[PDB]
Amino acid sequence: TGRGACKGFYSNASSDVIRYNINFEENLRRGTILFKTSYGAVVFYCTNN
Amino acid sequence: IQMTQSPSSLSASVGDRVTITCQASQDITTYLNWYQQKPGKAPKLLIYDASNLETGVPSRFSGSGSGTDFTLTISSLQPEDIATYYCQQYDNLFLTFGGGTKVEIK
Amino acid sequence: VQLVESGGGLVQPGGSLRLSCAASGFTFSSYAMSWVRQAPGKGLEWVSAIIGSGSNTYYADSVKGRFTISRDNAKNTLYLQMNSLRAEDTAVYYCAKDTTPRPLYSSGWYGSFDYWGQGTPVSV
Ligand SMILES: *[C@@H]1O[C@H](CO)[C@@H](O[C@@H]2O[C@H](CO)[C@@H](O[C@@H]3O[C@H](CO)[C@@H](O)[C@H](O)[C@@H]3O)[C@H](O)[C@H]2NC(C)=O)[C@H](O)[C@H]1NC(C)=O
Ligand SMILES: *[C@@H]1O[C@H](CO)[C@@H](O)[C@H](O)[C@H]1NC(C)=O
Ligand SMILES: *[C@@H]1O[C@H](CO)[C@@H](O)[C@H](O)[C@H]1NC(C)=O
Repeated sequence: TGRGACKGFYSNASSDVIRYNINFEENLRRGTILFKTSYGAVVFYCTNN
Repeated sequence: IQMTQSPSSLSASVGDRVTITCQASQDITTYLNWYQQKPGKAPKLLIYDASNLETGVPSRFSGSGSGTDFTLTISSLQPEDIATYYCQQYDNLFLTFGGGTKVEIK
Repeated sequence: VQLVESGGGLVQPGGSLRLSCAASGFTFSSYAMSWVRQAPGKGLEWVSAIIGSGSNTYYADSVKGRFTISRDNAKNTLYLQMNSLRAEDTAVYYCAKDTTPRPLYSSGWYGSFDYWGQGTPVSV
């Protein structure tokens, strides 16, 4: 729930893996990634400083 | 093994540091827990083993006690608090749900 | 984690009914289970409990000899059987579920519960 408009066949089943496809040689040096847990909040980030 | 719970009912303004107590007529020593029961809906554990809350509960709830005397308080009251606090020990497999306490808005 | 029941409504006094409950979305075999009922305007009287394996089965004395609770772990369900019903059994049932993961080959202390059903109203 929250997924963009699925095109083609789709199902409401509970998935187990989420996949992100990224451009040619592109890098996420410029952002963060946010998770949720039953025991709080988690975030992933990367820096040299 | 029989329970008493107080205050039996209470109406308070939205924001008060409400306090509630349980009794067990025996030295339970830690084995007591509280639940939040929505009238017309399902209950939900708040704190267990007296002092330690469930992972899906904000730290606005708290409580402790050892022996026969126990307590469960909230640091502040919020508009969704119109429900019923219950407690129940698990020292004896023959168990006893508590006396129940209600909270109302003002 | 999802809990629903079956077989609610109205029953004649002193009859019999096959009350049911079903669970899904968690490790069922390792957790204990219980029956509790919210009779109108009073407490959550404890009907019964069953330990993970199923050998240990417990009742209160308003519950002893009148009802038969049973687990079927292979299709994730909680059966219940009614006999010699009174007017005082008018209540609503949530089949509650234990939080402590005991192994299938063990037995012991239940008592802490984290999830309940939807609530099946039964009047008699
Ligand atoms: C995925 O399924 C879960 C249930 O397994 C859905 O959980 C719901 O998530 C929302 C937040 O996304 C919860 O927050 C809010 O709760 C109040 C409760 O009264 C509700 O009125 C609000 O509309 C809002 O939903 C909600 O408690 C929680 N449970 C239910 C029953 O809705 C979840 O929304 C599903 N969707 C996604 C995108 O994960
Ligand atoms: C998913 O569930 C929603 C519920 O409203 C429904 O509209 C939709 O058709 C369902 N899709 C599938 C593939 O089950
Ligand atoms: C970190 O990386 C940036 C380029 O992304 C560089 O200019 C900077 O000097 C590096 N070191 C620190 C301490 O920021």
